[PDB]
Amino acid sequence: MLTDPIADMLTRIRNATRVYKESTDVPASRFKEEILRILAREGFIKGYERVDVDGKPYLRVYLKYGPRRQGPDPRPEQVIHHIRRISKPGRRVYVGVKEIPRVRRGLGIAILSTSKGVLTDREARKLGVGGELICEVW
Amino acid sequence: VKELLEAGVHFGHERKRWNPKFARYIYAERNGIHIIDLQKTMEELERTFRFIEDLAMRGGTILFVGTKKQAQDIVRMEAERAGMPYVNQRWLGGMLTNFKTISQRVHRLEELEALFASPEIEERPKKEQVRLKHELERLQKYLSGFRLLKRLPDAIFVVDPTKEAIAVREARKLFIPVIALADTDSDPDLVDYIIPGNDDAIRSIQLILSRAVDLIIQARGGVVEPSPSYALVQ
RNA sequence: CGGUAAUACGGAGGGCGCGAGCGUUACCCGGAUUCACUGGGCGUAAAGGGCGUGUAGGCGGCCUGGGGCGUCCCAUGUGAAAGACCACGGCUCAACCGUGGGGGAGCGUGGGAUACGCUCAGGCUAGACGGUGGGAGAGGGUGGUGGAAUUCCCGGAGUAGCGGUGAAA
RNA sequence: AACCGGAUUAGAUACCCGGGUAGUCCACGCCCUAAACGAUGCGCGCUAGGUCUCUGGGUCUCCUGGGGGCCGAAGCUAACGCGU
Repeated sequence: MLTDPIADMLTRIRNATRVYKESTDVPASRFKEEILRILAREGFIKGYERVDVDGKPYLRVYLKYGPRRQGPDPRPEQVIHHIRRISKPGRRVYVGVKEIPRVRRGLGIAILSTSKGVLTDREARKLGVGGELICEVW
Repeated sequence: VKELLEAGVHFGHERKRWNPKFARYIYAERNGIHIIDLQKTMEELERTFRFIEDLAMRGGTILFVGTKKQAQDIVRMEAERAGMPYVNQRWLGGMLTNFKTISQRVHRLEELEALFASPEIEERPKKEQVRLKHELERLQKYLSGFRLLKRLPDAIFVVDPTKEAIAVREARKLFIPVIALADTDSDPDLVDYIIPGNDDAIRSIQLILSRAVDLIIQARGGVVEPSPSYALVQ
């Protein structure tokens, strides 16, 4: 069936990037879309777009890396080095605005779902609202 | 004058002995074999030759390496048709890497050009005669194109990177950019400037190599004939 | 560590560390991410249940709408004093003391938000199940039947041994 | 298995030889253990390939399912290894 659609997505992304795929699908949900636009806006993915594959909605995610590196092993640096689910269906996680974590002296980000909607941590700090600590990236 | 020359018979080569990293540089799998897209061969060939120019004119050094049957002799030509060093017989471990120390063998080779024609030409305990003058053999055999290399090269040109992977790994360790004629065995990713072609067809090797040496001279004036290399073709 | 050259025992010289103390023993936290929530693991190191069926329990796909229980925000009440913390001060300093300030989860009250989780009401077909057609199989249960071989009984024929072991008995 | 003999051996409650009861076989009811081993719990998604093979389907040099094996990308592991 699938137990965590979001966590699965972060993974699909995680997995694709380490073999340096140019693209991945992930079956489509509006909540998935909302997370994607953050990655997109915050510079981790080139972007997503909707497609229908074998007749059903997916989101084609376009990944984004670094320049071919110098010595032995020229594999590019990852743009997404670390994407990680936090609030799993087993143990749901909620920070209030006072407890919103700052991922990696700011160089990171924490997608975080609120009643004002899906937000980065700074977005949500600024809007002054906590919620379900979704995951974190950097 | 390229275009159809390669399409002579020097497009596609190896079959289902591949490396899926090469999926890009392939057109189709006709009659069981892999057939490589030439449009893409050119796309790369320019960029690759354009590399050659920019460092040829700057007066660089390319180290040529070919050791397959089908290369070998065609390397000691075009390389020498360029004053550029070559490895032909067998890639010695640490040629780029232990260089200083492998060089000590050249330091000690040309001590024999000296005693070739010297007062030491028909004398000394004459069992030493042959052994010393058959020591130069091993020496002349392997370090033919290598004696010229007096400093680490600025590039290496390879004809089979999965055959010559030991050389390549040495390159990249030293950041020496890797240029290579390479087909569907080889892993592109560790070939910097790629000539996706045919590691085997003796024709192909020449069509490409000779023409690449041409730019090495064109970048210093005075190109000539179709060049002293048409093989024992039959 | 000690068995005749002991920087490890006992002593002396010297040196190190503390100092009106210095050691010892007991106990608590630490280091110990060595019960791991933060923060661990299970092929061979300790660690996958002998295998299933499915009870309670945990967990739940895509879309929409209602409710606002989880969750989040604002206000407000409570959070005694002492203590801890920051300042300034009073005993010649300090220990001790005084005055003032600052927070805070948690819970109550009123208001508000609805992305996620919950719930209610509809939808959908990618999960699951089913329909029709086709397939391989020492999967199980019951009855039945076949040839080879061993042992025994009966007959023919035939004679001094067979058997067994490293060799024998 | 046991036990009764014969050997072997310094001894030989053994290994070898000759016998031999329970048992192994069946019916019914118990027992519930094991190196009950892939020493690897179940399910689902994702992440190069090559090769051998069992069993389907298809346009039948190949493709496409479901099994059984080996080598091996990325990665993992203390290592050995594991690696659709």
